[PDB]
Amino acid sequence: ALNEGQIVTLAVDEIIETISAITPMAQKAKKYTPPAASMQRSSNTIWMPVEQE
Amino acid sequence: ALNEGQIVTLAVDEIIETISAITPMAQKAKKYTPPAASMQRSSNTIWMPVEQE
Repeated sequence: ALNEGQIVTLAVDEIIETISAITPMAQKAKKYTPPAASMQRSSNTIWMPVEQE
Repeated sequence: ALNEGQIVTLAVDEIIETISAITPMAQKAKKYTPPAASMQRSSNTIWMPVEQE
């Protein structure tokens, strides 16, 4: 028989992909970026009017 | 009657073709071949990284 040094190999190239998550709600909801310079002086707040009745 | 020499006939090229088998699962399965030299000095074992979280 052949008795020799043993090694432990790891295959960094082959990764066992396990998880795949979808994010539809964050894609449907709209994104807005108010001007940062005005946001800083306000408390990071914008006020929007509501439709009048 | 007619006592003459007898023969035994084997239709060699006429095989009966009794079996048909199919292999779906091993066809659908992945097939991996690591480097052989590194495999020998391991216990025929490779470690594979899992996707990080």
